[PDB]
Amino acid sequence: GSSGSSGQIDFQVLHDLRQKFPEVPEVVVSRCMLQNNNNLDACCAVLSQESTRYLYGEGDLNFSDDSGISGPSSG
Repeated sequence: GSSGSSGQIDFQVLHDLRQKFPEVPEVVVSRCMLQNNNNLDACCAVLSQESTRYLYGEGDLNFSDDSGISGPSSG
């Protein structure tokens, strides 16, 4: 039961995340923010649980289908 109205991605909020989750693909992150009406923690969390889903694999019972692979590997 969405009450508020969907806004526009919040970079400032993303950046903050980008730092916490730099490895994670922004494109993916966004899809998260756009879902959390652009949030920091609310995202960080989802990102924390999501990451693992994209990393070690598996996590939570939340459904999320989206293609995106990024292997930068620092060095």
